[PDB]
Amino acid sequence: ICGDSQECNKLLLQYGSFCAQLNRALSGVAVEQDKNTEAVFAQVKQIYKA
Amino acid sequence: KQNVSSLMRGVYYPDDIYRSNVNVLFT
Amino acid sequence: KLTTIMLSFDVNGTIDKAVDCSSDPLSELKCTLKSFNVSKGIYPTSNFR
Ligand SMILES: *[C@@H]1O[C@H](CO)[C@@H](O)[C@H](O)[C@H]1NC(C)=O
Ligand SMILES: *[C@@H]1O[C@H](CO)[C@@H](O)[C@H](O)[C@H]1NC(C)=O
Repeated sequence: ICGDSQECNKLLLQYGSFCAQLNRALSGVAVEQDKNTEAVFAQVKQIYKA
Repeated sequence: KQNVSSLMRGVYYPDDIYRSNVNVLFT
Repeated sequence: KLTTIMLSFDVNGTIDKAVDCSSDPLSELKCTLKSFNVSKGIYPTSNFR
């Protein structure tokens, strides 16, 4: 939102919880798809050789 | 005439208004 | 000097503890996540430094 602006950041300091929601939701989605990629592939633990 | 360290000894009340049970940011 | 800080308060209106997120990466994490207790993990941080 703010291009390293002091006044813009000073006004966003009244919307801290909004960006806390956004960062937490996107981090949870990223961790969720790391879990998805782990669950679809990593089912067997012993990596058998060719 | 030497230096010491500000070991968290500069915290004051920024605004005159009353607040409780909150964590708020300041500039 | 001009600094961004994070201040907590109790039920009595007294200041419990301060962060001063211009000195430490953990302080910047505490100002970013809007909390004083942070769970274990990796978190992107803002530009308070
Ligand atoms: C404080 O330390 C700096 C370097 O660490 C030094 O240049 C300065 O003279 C010191 N301050 C005083 C009042 O001696
Ligand atoms: C607030 O003050 C009362 C004294 O009347 C004390 O018993 C209580 O522990 C204080 N609360 C905090 C959070 O320090």
